[PDB]
Amino acid sequence: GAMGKVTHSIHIEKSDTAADTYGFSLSSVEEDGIRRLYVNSVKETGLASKKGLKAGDEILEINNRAADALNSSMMEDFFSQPSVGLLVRTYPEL
Amino acid sequence: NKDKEYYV
Repeated sequence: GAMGKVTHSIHIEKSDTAADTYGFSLSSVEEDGIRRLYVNSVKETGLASKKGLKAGDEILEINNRAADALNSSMMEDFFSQPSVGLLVRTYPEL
Repeated sequence: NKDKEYYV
């Protein structure tokens, strides 16, 4: 069961998808005064789902950069590219 | 408090 968090990394490519979309969203939030990035809106049978992303997973890094060191200019540049790497932190689904 | 959603 869910006790400690688990951290894992994935590398995803648009050429492995049907329609050049990974099938998830990233939520930029302020949570108790702290800026965080979360996985959200994971499409069933989409690439992100295949790679084991879950809504609510915290994104710790994108392309080897800490989430709290990103800005919107970097975000847009990163997700304009044909591929992207993520470090995420999750709980077991159950 | 969500201030942006990126759909990728």
